[PDB]
Amino acid sequence: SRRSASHPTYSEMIAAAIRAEKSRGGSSRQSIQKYIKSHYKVGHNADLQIKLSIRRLLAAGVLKQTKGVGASGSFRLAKSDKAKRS
Amino acid sequence: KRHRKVLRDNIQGITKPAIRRLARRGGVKRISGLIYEETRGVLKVFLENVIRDAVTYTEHAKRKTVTAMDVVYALKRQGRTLYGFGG
Amino acid sequence: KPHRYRPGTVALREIRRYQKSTELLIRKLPFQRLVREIAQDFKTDLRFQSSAVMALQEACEAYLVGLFEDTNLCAIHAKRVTIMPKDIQLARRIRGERA
Amino acid sequence: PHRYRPGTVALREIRRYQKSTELLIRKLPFQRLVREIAQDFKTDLRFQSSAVMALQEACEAYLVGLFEDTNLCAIHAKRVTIMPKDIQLARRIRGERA
Amino acid sequence: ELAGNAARDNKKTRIIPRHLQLAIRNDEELNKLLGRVTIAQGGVLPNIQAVLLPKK
Amino acid sequence: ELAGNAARDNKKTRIIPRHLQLAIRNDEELNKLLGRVTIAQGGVLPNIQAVLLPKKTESHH
DNA sequence: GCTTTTTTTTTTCACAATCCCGGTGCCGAGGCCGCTCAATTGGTCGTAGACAGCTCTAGCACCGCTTAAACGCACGTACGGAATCCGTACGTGCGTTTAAGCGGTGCTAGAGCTGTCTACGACCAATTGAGCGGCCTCGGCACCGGGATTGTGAAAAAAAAAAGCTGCA
DNA sequence: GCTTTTTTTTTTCACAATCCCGGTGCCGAGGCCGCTCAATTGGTCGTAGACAGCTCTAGCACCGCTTAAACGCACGTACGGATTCCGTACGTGCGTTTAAGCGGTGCTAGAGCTGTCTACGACCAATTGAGCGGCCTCGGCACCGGGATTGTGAAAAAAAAAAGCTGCA
Ligand SMILES: [Ca+2]
Ligand SMILES: [Ca+2]
Ligand SMILES: [Ca+2]
Ligand SMILES: [Ca+2]
Ligand SMILES: [Ca+2]
Ligand SMILES: [Ca+2]
Ligand SMILES: [Ca+2]
Ligand SMILES: [Ca+2]
Ligand SMILES: [Ca+2]
Ligand SMILES: [Ca+2]
Ligand SMILES: [K+]
Repeated sequence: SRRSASHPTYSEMIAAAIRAEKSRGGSSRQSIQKYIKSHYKVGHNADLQIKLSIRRLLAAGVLKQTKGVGASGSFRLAKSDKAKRS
Repeated sequence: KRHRKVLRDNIQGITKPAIRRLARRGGVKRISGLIYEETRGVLKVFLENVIRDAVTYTEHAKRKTVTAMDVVYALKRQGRTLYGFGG
Repeated sequence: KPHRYRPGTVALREIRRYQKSTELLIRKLPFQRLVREIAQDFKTDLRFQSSAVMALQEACEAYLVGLFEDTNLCAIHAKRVTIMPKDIQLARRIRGERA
Repeated sequence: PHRYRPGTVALREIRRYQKSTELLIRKLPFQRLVREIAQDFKTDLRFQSSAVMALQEACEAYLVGLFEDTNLCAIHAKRVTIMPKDIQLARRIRGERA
Repeated sequence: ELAGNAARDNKKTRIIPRHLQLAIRNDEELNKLLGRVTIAQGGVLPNIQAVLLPKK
Repeated sequence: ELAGNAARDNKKTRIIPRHLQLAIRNDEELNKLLGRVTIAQGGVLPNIQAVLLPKKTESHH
């Protein structure tokens, strides 16, 4: 068993997910969920925790939603141009 | 006297809770509101076909009364053979 | 605080209640009238043996209970739990009762 | 270069085979099957050729009709593809199956 | 034979239609023989599709 | 009568099983009388459920 | 590697329904009677069908060409199906209203039986014409090829929206 | 706004596949022909059932009493179904392989026909015992109340699965 998940914060983990795919349509909720398991340590409540933060990031204005409604769609970061990751 | 038979629209006497019970025996758990009328029409078509044949059996026998055998022979013809009322 | 059963639980209870039993589930006199109504349309001033009316009711309820079983399979086939008239219409079309 | 979209040649075939009346199973294989199935009832049996045709006519009619009923079950589940559960539900409802 | 056993399981001395119906509808062959036959006052076998049951 | 008409529409002198089938299956009533009956060599009536067609209309000469 | 949240259990408690017992009382299973009509016994009489013997149809086994159809494989598009999300349909439970069911009584149509009598249907032998199997001819229809119409899919233009982002009020 | 980036829509293209139309091959529909059988005619004989007349079942109407069920509405949960996204199961198409199909020949099992003979089933009449309706009783079972048992559901408390945040490989 993995005993914890030694990771970053989720607002950063989803923001890190979109930056590693320069797609103009935007990263979907399933594409982000496929990232967070495969390239970081994460929980078993994770997929539900991915869906919950994208409701907090939509309501805050941090993450913009391209096509769709709620946490069933595809999103991207408010500004595409960033300093060093992409 | 002779007491006329008043066509009262009795198909509506086949109540919603009755239709719901039949479906419970049939193992149905949840029921669209559209069901209860669909059923009544399904039931009516059933009753007409059985009763037409039955009454045909009655007429041929030169009787004024539909017997339980008329009904049984009718259901046999319609491929819905019934045990417990003769024959 | 007053006790309430979740939706489905009293329905499941009814299923069990009625599958255990054999009483006719349509109320007798309403049925009996309907039969006579329908019977007028083919012949006027007909009497019935009560066993003839019971034989019809036995036959109807059996057919409908049967049709509900097939209707429930069609509903479940489409990933549902709620029977709807297209279920009934499909059952009867595959049954060859209908065009 | 040229290629039709999936479903287009399928529709074309539907039109083709509903227009015609020829048997669609190949005759000799069909015959071999009949003979084989027959062996589990009585050894060294012979068959009038018309009796085999009569069984093929029947089979093919049975199946074509079953596929019609199968399609409706597929479509009822909001599908375009027939699958074994569609054949099973049809057969269940026809009275063939338990 | 089969109707009687059902009357016994029901703690009843006398066979009644339901016992005949249980006998017939639980026996594979008798059911086929009588697959298009309605037994008055028989009811149905208890059957509730799995999908319709609680998840617990 | 009906099958003869079917053969005539086909520009055919002779009635064949398909002419009998087409007659029977497009007559609501003959179809019911003969609905658990198989006509050797008749085939089936043209029929494609609508959800299986494509939807786009742009037409013929 | 540390609080501080979740989520994931297990628990405890109240509640409603269903199960199971004995008590009770009513009525139909069950069995007995007495008579009837349907099975039985013993007899004749005719023919249905088993049986043997023969004819010859058609079922089978084989063969070797010629190809149409089956097969296997490469490739990607469109489908099936998982998952979210949102609005309300339908289940649950309650108070009020309705009429089914019940037990009874009175009246009478008409189901169902009996006896009579004769029209009609079986059964027959003599009569004969419609429909049978067999066989020949020719016309319809199936093939085939090679020309015209019909839809489909790609690519492009255009239109038209929509998307991303801001000016300016 | 303008421009970027989709999205949609027609146009326009080229282009396969189907349909259509004109000539060639051969098999089976259609009719003619002998001729046997099965339909017809005209007769006799026996009972099936139409009919009338009578019995008395049971189907129909009506009542008013209780209370079980049906009805209508308040309330919210969990269901259906729209939308949206992803992975690969399928459909298309090509080239290679396979064995169906066809036409012909050769052999004989066994389908089916005929004639003969008698074992068997129809028919009858007389005899008598099984199974009928009617009737009577007494124990199974339907219905009841009360208490035990079971399952469901809400809220609480404990266990273990994760959150971001702490310095840092
Ligand atoms: Ca009682
Ligand atoms: Ca007793
Ligand atoms: Ca899939
Ligand atoms: Ca879909
Ligand atoms: Ca009379
Ligand atoms: Ca007469
Ligand atoms: Ca001929
Ligand atoms: Ca005559
Ligand atoms: Ca008589
Ligand atoms: Ca008795
Ligand atoms: K043969």
